[PDB]
Amino acid sequence: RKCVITGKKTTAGNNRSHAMNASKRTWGANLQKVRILVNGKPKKVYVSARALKSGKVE
Amino acid sequence: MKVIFLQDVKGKGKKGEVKNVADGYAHNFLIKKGLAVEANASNISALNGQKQKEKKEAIAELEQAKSLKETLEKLTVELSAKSGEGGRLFGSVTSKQITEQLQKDHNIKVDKRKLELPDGIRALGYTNVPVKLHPEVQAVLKVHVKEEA
RNA sequence: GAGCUGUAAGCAAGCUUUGAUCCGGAGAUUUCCGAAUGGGGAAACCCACCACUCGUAAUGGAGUGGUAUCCAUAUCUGAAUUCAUAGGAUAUGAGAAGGCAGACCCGGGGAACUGAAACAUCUAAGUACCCGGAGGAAGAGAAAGCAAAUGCGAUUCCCUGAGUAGCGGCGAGCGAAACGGGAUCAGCCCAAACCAAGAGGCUUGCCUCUUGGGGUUGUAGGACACUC
RNA sequence: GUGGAUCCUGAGUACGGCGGAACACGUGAAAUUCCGUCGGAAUCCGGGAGGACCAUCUCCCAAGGCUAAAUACUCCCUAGU
RNA sequence: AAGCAGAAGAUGCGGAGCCGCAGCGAAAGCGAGUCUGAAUAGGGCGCAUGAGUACGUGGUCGUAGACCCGAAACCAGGUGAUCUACCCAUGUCCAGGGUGAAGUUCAGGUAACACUGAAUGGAGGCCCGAACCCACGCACGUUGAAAAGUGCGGGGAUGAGGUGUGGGUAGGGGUGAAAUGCCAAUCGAACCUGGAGAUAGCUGGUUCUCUCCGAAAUAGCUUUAGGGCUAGCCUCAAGGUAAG
RNA sequence: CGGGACCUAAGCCGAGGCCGAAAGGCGUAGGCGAUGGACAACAGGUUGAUAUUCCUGUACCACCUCCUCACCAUUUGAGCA
RNA sequence: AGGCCCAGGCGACUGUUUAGCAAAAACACAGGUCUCUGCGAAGCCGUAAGGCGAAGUAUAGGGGCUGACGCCUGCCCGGUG
RNA sequence: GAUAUUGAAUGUUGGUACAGCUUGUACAGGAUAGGUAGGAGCCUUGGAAACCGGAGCGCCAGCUUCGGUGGAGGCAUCGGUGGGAUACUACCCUGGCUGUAUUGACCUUCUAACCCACCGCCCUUAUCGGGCGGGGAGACAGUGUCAGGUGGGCAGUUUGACU
RNA sequence: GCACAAGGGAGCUUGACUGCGAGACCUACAAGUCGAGCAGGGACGAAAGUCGGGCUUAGUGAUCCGGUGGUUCCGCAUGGA
Repeated sequence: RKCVITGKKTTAGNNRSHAMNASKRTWGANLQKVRILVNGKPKKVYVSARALKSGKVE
Repeated sequence: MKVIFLQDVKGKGKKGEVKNVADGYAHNFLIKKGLAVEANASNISALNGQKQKEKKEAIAELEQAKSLKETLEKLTVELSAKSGEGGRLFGSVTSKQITEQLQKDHNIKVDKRKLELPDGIRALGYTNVPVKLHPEVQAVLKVHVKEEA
C-alpha cells in the first residue's frame, strides 16, 4: 500500500494529548485507486493526491 | 489547470480560450471528450504557430485580392445590344451578362454573387456597377451598352 | 624413506627401497532429505510426463537427462474489440529464494519492571525484542559548512573542551557543539544551457525523442565569440 | 585566458498553516532537519545560513550521484602470551 | 592526555588541555578591593595571618546489579484444543419386558356429520430394567493399590444421548445449558525464553586474633510513625592551649 | 487384505489475484486430505516362531499378442468413448 | 429385582453445571414480552480485505427481562437513558 | 464539520477588470458657500417665463431631477452679505442604483469522476478479480489528514497519617 | 502590665518613612524576635524629647511557574528587537 510513483507509505508517530500522554498512532497516505498509464497501458493502481496534481497523466 | 479549448465552452473557443478549469473536472471531461488539450509549452507553441499561419494567410488573401481588383475595376468596359424606337431596350443585361463580358473580354473572374445588379439596366448608356470586392472596400465598373446592327 | 591395514587388544589375511602408511597442492565421485525446484508429502517417503538406453513376442519393469515460482531479453500467438492489448506457448539466463556467529550496521516497528522513595510529563529507552538488506567493515563524506580573525577549507575516529553551556512536574535526571592537539589523506562524474546525426509529430516550418560532443562552478562558472 | 549584447546553473520544491519525531532542546522566544496532509517562490537584477524576527555585514550555491584511509567486531585459521 | 618510536613494557617527544597564584558583584564592570547603597557613612564577601599541584596506599561518597540469597507481579517474542469446553465432516452403540396416542376399518345411531363401542395402530426428549455414561448416600483409604480410588446401594438408559476417527476456535485470547468453570495433574487471567542479577523503607545470613575508647532508644520535620536528614551522644587526627 | 498407481467432505495448502508498516492475512483455478464410497479367494493342512501371504485343489479381477478362432468394416465407414 | 402413607415449601417437566468439597430452590428449557434491523440487513470476527447472519429476506434474524397452564403486570415520565 | 480525491449549470449576495452617476447651508443670503487655478462670460426652435407628475435627498431649509404641455428670452463679473462668489476640467467617497467575465460562499437541478455485494461477453473448465457493454445512484458515499461531542468497551493509576 | 497612665478626651499631622545596623534571644535547617546608633527628608513640640504602627503576645504558609511597575544590567557577528 504505497504510491507507485513516489515512496509514499504509511508512517507512524505518537499522539500527544493534553498532559502529553504518549499513545501511539499511525499516519496514512491520501492515495486513490485511479487509472494511470504508468506502463504502456493503464493499470488502475494507487497514487498520491499530492503527486497527482500537475504531474503524471491519468 | 490551464487548457487550450478545442470547441465551445460558452461559445466556440477554437482560438484557444486559455482559462482555469478545475484541474480534476478539466482533465476528466476534456480528455474523455477531447473538448480541449493540455496547455503546456509544446501545445501552446503549436497553437500560436497555427494561428499566426492562418492569420498571415488570410491577410495575404485579402491584400492581394483588394488591390488589383480595385485598380482594374477602375477601367471602362463596353458591349452592344439592340435597341428599339423610343429608347425601349429589347432586353436587360443582368449580372450574368456582365460576368460573361468580364470573363470573355478582360478575364477578371468575379463571382456572380459577389457582383450583383438588381435594377436590371434597361438604358442605352453608361453606368457604374459597384462590386462587393471586400466587406469593407468596394469598386465600381463602368459598363456600357450600344446598339447593334 | 621402512612399519601398517584408526580409536582397539586382537584372531585371520595381505602392501610395501620398482618405494606403502602418512603430509600438503589441484582434481574425480558424492545414495536420500533439506531453499528442494516434476506432483504430493506424516525429512530423509510415495506417485508421474517427455526423450535416450537395457529386456520381454507384447504390456509389466529398470538405468541417464529435462519437466516449480518470480523476474529480464527475444520469437509465435494474441479474446471481449476492427486494429490493438490483457492473456497463452517457446528458447535463452554461475539471476534468485535459505542460514549464517548467539558479533559488528543501515533503516521500519517498538515495550514494561524500574527511578522520581506514590505517580500520569519525564527516566527506563529508541534499550530488549521483531522485521528487510547487504560489507568485511557498514553509515557519513568534498561545504546553499564552520566561524567572526590580519580566518579554516571533504569525511571519519581519539584527547580536551566537559559533566561547562543548556534541557527539565527547573524534580529525578539528561546532555552538546566549535575552536585546539592528534590518526589518515583523493577528489571526482551527471543534469541544465549550446552543437553534429537521425526518428516521429506534421507543434504545417516549427516541437520533443533518442545516441554522441560538451561543461560542473561562488574570487561565480559555463554556453557564445575569439586567443590557445 | 578575455566580455558581461543574450541563455543555463537540479520545482509541486525552498518554504508556510495543521498533528508528530529526532537534533543535549520535553513547544518553550525554539533556530536546523525528517515526516503525513493542503497552500505554494525566486531562479543571479537570484537564493540559503549566522538559535524568534528585521537591515548591514560575513560564508556558501541546496532540492543529482560515487568515493578506499584512519573506525567496530571474531566464527574460524597460524604462532605466542 | 590522545598520539608517535618502543618486548603487549619501562623510556623519549608531544604543554593540545586542567588546578592554583585575586577576589567581589546576577551583569556591565572594578580590582586588594568589590557589592549594596544618594553617601568619604554602615554592613556582606576577601587580603593583610601566600601553598598548591601529580601520583600511590587507606577511609568515605556517586554512577554501574554494587553485600549475598529471596518474591508475588509487568512487557516483548514464541508452544500448546493427543486432557478438557464448543463446533464441523464421516461411522458406530443402546440385551429384554410394559404402557398405549393420533390415525385407519367395522357396529350402533342422528335427516346430516356431532356422539358411543369394538378390531389394526405402535407415537412418546414414555415406564421398569442389562451394556454404556454421570457420580449421590454411607464406610476404608488420605507417607493410600490410586498426585481424586475401591465396597454396597443410586439416576439416565431411542433423543438436548454416549462414543471412535479426522479437522477448527491460542491468552489484551478461545470456549462456556453460565460455576470465576475448562484451556495438557498449573487459571480472578495457561506454559517456555529474553528485559533480568526486575524492585523490595521486609526477613535471614555476612568466615582469623589481640589491643585503646565507648553510645543510643532523645527534640524538629517528613504521604511519616518498624524508614530518612539535621541536631544530641561516640571515636580518630591537627590546632587554642588551661579556657572546663 | 489396510492403504497407495481410484474419487471425494470437513480443513488445510494455494499460480494469478485482493488487502496490509514489514513479517504477513484472505482467497479463484488447481491439488492434498477417510473416519466414507468403488474394488479380484476360499477351504484343508504345514513349522518353534509366518500365514484367507507357504503347500495341495478349485477359482476370479485389469491388461498385451508370438498364436488361436468366428464377426463386421476398411468412409450412412467397423471399432473406442 | 420397589418401603409406604399424611401435609407444606421451591422449581411446570426431561435435561446441564462448580474435572478435583457444594447436582441444588442454581442454569437452560418450550412459552410471553420489549427493542433493533428493508438487504452490501442490524449485530459480530478482523488494522483491511475477506467471512458468520444466510445459498436467509420482517411469521426472518439479532439483543435484554420473565420462565409451562388458570386470574392479573396497578400509579408515577419529576430525575437518568 | 473543513479540506484532496471532486465539477457543469439556474437563479443569489460582497469584491475585482470595464463601466452609470450623485450626495455638500452655523449664519449673513435673493438663496444650499467646500476650497484651490484658469474667469468676462454662458444656454437660447439641437427652443425662455409659467405649469403641472414622478425619482432622490435631506441639518423638513427646501433643492434638484427627470416626463411632458407653453414658449423668447434665462444665467453671469459687477450693487450688498460674510472667513471665503455662483457659466466649463477634475477630486476628496460624506451618497444609491444597473449591465458583461472572472472571483470566492451560501441554497437549487444535472452528470464525467468515485463506487458497485446489479447484470451480458471474454480473460476462463473459475460464484476470486479485471477489461469491455449496459443500467443504479452520483459530488453523495468510501478513503487520508484537522477539529468537536460521546465513550469503564478498553488501558495506566490514586484513594494520607495519629489512633 | 497599666491611674508617673498603656484607660478617657481637644489641636496638628501620616514616622503605618528610605538605605542600613554595633550586638543579642530562639532555633537541627529553613525561619522568627529585640535593637542603641549613622545618613537623606519629614511630622509633633518654644525647647528638650518622641515617631521605622496599634500596651505585648495569634490575624498567616516556602520553591517552581505566571502577571504588573521601575531599571548606569545582559542581549548567541554587527544595531535593534
